[PDB]
Amino acid sequence: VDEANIETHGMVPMNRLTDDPRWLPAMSERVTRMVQRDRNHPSVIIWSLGNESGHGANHDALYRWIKSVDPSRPVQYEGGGADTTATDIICPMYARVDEDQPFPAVPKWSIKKWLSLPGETRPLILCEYAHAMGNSLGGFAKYWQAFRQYPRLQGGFVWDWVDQSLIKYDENGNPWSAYGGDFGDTPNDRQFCMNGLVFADRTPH
Amino acid sequence: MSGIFRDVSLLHKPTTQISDFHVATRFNDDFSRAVLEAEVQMCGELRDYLRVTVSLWQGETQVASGTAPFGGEIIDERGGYADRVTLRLNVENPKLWSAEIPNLYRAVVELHTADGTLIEAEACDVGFREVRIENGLLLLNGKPLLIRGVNRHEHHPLHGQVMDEQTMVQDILLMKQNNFNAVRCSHYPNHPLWYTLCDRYGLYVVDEANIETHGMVPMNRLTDDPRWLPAMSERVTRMVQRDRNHPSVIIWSLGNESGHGANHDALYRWIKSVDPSRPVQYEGGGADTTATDIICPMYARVDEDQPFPAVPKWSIKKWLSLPGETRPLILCEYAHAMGNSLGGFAKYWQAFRQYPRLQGGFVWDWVDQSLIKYDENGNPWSAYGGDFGDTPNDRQFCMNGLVFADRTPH
Amino acid sequence: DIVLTQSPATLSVTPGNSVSLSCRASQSIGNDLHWYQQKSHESPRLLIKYASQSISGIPSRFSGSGSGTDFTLSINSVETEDFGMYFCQQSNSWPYTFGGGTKLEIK
Repeated sequence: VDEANIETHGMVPMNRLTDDPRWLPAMSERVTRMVQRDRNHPSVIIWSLGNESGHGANHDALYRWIKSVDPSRPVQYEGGGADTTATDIICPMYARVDEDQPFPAVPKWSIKKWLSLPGETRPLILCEYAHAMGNSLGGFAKYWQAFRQYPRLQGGFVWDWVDQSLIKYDENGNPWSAYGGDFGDTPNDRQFCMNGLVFADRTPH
Repeated sequence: MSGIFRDVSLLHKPTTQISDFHVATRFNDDFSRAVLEAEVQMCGELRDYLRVTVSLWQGETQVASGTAPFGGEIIDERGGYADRVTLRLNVENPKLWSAEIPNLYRAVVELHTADGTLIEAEACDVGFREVRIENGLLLLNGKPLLIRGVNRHEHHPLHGQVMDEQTMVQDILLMKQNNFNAVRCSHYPNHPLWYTLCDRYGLYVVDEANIETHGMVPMNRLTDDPRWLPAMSERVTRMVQRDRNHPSVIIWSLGNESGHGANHDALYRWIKSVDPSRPVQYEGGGADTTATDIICPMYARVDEDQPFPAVPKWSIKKWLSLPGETRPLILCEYAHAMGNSLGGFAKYWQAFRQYPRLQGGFVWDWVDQSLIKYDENGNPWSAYGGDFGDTPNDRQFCMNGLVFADRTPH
Repeated sequence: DIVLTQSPATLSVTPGNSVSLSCRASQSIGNDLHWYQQKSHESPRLLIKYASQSISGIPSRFSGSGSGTDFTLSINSVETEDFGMYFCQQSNSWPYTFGGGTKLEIK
């Protein structure tokens, strides 16, 4: 799944820039160039508009652009509720199997339920699920089982591969795994950068 | 059983009379206004001095009235019906009928001459309600129902299959007391009074054709045969002609467990044409055929699938999201209440509550079909299958009610 | 419980004339109101059931009407054999209850 380099997670609301025509051009280049460059690879089967940038008119335009230019692949974008008009696939992050999380504006229905909401017909594939931070992955099987029982549940992307820890050295040139704020970095999210299934050295959790 | 088990009557009609009439109600976007539309047909000699008046009462208060003489609009190249007339009454801010509040009006249809002389009159209760499937949901007056229903047979431990007002009423009240909204006429048209009571006390009714060929192999055998088309046809058409004016009836059903045949498809289309005010349902042949507006399986589990060949029963939550599927799902029978039962009932209630397109179902069933027998000392006791030297038989299988035959609860 | 009040308590009439007897319930009982006739030294006799339903073997001159809380038993052209007591009874709710009765006498 090839994804545009666009994430404006920190704006309030999330939409703020993506809904602004003045950012349309800048955004536009992040999508178009990606496509012009990677379009000939067979491994790429889905295009994604970015991540966590809410849902703005800029997405709608860019999604249409792609569809026009390269109809060989589907487009996906999770922002703004996971099922907007800018995505060909319902692609939420952290939706539970059986329980709903109905946040205002952007709820996360139980995946089995999400599919049969009135009028809905797209396939559902989770862009992120099963947050693998530290001693984790409980319930992983529940997911696998739904995937297997419901056709329209075509799997998902676990979050994530490697721990984003970095190497630091001690008083005796001894290395150790560092994380958020360990570089006197401010402000910071500490361990939040370690959610991999494998350690930074590629040794498995 | 057998015999003359419902009433016998004599009716004396004028020579020039009302042969049929139907009612219909249309609404505006917010239900603040309705149109009552009545189509009347007559038999006999058509004389220009003939008139029809349709009046709508609400209590003692006349709400609307309309008068006209026979003769409809042009329908085709040959003209119109000279022996029909359709009136349309406007009703502002009508009180709506529902199982929650059974607002009713009275409609009077008078067939008179122009000098004011009455030839004869007919009437019926009217309930203003709109039933629609929209966007996968079944709506009543614009909101989506959640059917808390049960299947009920016409059964009396003493009288066999003869129904009486007292019994009907008892049943109704028990149901309402116990949180039921609706009933399914498993599996044939019921005694006439039934609709009237439902109309009045407030229960949604699914009216079902008297057609069940469960015992054929395969199930389809007759229903797929053009030679049975006529016979079947009459079981559907007459039901509709008779019950169509009752507000409590909100869904028509083609019968039960008769597989899925071309005869169903035709009959389903017929209904849709004739009375588009209600949806049609039929479970045979897989529960989701082309002959049903609603996925209406029997005994589908909540979470587990039962994938029988040809006619699997998916888990209800799953059934809805099968590719291409968009209809609402309401179980025609679920939670088999035979003896010490009802385990898991709550699982159902919870799905119903979490999934919109899961609009409930009909429990199976209301009363135990046990009969009264007497002993060596004129002492009564509850009898069942095979207790009458009956062969072949299904024993206890006739006892799946929520209440005992005497109407005492399980 | 449901209380049934009958009026008048006594009614005098000359054979040939018609009369109507009243029975009112303390609360709605739908159509579950029945009418009985009772003569001295005799068991009650059902005349009308469920407000207006006819009974086989009863003279046609007896008719019933009403619903909810107000009911009426009418006798078209009273005959001498009609003199006696008349009671209404409701079966809508348990316990079933009877009205206090109306005595029909010759005038």
